[PDB]
Amino acid sequence: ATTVPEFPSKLDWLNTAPLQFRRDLKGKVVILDFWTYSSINSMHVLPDLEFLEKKYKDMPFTVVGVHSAKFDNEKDLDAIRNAVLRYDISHPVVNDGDMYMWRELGINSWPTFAVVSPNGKVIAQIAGEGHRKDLDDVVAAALTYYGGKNVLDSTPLPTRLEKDNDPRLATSPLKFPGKLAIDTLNNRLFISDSNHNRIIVTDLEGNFIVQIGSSGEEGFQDGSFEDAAFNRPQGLAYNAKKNLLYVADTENHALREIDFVNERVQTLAGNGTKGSDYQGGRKGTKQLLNSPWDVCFEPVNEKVYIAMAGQHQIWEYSVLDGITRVFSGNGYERNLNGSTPQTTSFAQPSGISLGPDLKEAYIADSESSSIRALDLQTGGSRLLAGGDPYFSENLFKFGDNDGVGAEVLLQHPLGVLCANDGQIYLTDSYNHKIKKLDPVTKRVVTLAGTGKAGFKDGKVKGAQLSEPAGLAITENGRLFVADTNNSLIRYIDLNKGEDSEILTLELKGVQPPTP
Ligand SMILES: [Cl-]
Ligand SMILES: [Cl-]
Ligand code: NA
Ligand code: NA
Ligand code: NA
Ligand code: NA
Ligand code: NA
Repeated sequence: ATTVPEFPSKLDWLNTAPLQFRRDLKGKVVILDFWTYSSINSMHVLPDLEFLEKKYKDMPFTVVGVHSAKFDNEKDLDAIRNAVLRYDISHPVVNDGDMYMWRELGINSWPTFAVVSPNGKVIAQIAGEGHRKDLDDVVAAALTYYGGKNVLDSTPLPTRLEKDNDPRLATSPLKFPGKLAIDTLNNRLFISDSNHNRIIVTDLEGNFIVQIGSSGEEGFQDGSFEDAAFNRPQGLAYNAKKNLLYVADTENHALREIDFVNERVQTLAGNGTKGSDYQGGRKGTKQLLNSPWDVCFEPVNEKVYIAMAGQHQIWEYSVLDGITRVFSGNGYERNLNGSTPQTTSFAQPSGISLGPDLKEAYIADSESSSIRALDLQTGGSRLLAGGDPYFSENLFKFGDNDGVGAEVLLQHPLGVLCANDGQIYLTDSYNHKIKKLDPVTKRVVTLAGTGKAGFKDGKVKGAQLSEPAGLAITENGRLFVADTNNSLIRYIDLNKGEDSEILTLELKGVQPPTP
């Protein structure tokens, strides 16, 4: 039986004083969760771990999220810490950024659970999602067994939650805003205040108008604007014709309709449960979704296109008949461009935007680190920038680099926008940059930020962003950014070109959710 290795010293910890197997975990049943915060499957099992953490609240048991990074941005401890906050992780987390623990145990995928005994022997090793009951069973067995031997110690752990270390988390008006939308005719900005579980509506200068989902708790409720609840929502799309806001309500696996004419919120598809349905076609909320991350609206045929980050697909909600179908993507996580939906594949797509023609849709394909164009007529896709165009299986061709074709390198882009002039704006998220893509030339240029996570409101080329993920634009040319880990809405007036500077949009009247 494998004896788990000790954690190396000068491995940083979050949510806790540094732990080790010989001093603090001796006498505990431990689940090692090998994860990385860019993995939607890693995200998919956090609620499994929350289940076990609550079930075994006052038993000698602990989850340790061994964060083994995929992307290079993910080795920075402050990146993981923002993820730990965004994801509501409260168990111990250690940044094993060079995968020492990963390799020593033989971990192959994300996520992968290693269950360790009070003595330090590895008694089970499970990979993949959908193993809540399997883990529930091992931990039960281990507990009632090693408790029979009387080798368990229920001394507390040196718990120091990161969310209890920051005064401003409660204070800031916005908590990790991710996605944006705009109503230029009536001059309104739509903010996905993700980790406040609400939707904030202001004016293009920054002035509060109305708040949808007022209690700020995580929940899943339809009804009035004060009674509604979301769960860390992400993408938004605005229906000018009917004065509606569509919400990709990611952690409820649902599509919500914010109805401003009637001041109510109603659910269009999904039901709070992560589906595993790859064809779809059912009506309204009979149809399950899976981590809808971005949503955009096509007003001619009245179609809502959903970037289904959970299943690597683009889906299509139809306003006329309330049906949600797969639109493109066969289900495998690949950077596979093909003529037909079934011969096409995405990699955790998280951003979707319609071109001015209304005939293509550009996709932030975060896990292949590429921008792609989905053909609305054929359900097929083409590669614009990034990715490994010779290997669809390759999901590790990332970096930071401007240019054309193979010269381009990105890193987990989350956000994409198509201006009415038909140029493409993206947030290279792990590079903390805004970048511009031209669809014809396929040339990508850095437009803002230095590549270094932080905050600074300077002249764009030396200014700073922290993991930006959302975009919206005016015809005047002001480009709003959702600067996520800075919990700020920036903006760039694009007219000024090489003279231009990124600013912060000060919000007037926007207060955090009552506690
Ligand atoms: Cl989340
Ligand atoms: Cl069926
Ligand atoms: Na959106
Ligand atoms: Na429902
Ligand atoms: Na599959
Ligand atoms: Na298919
Ligand atoms: Na089609």
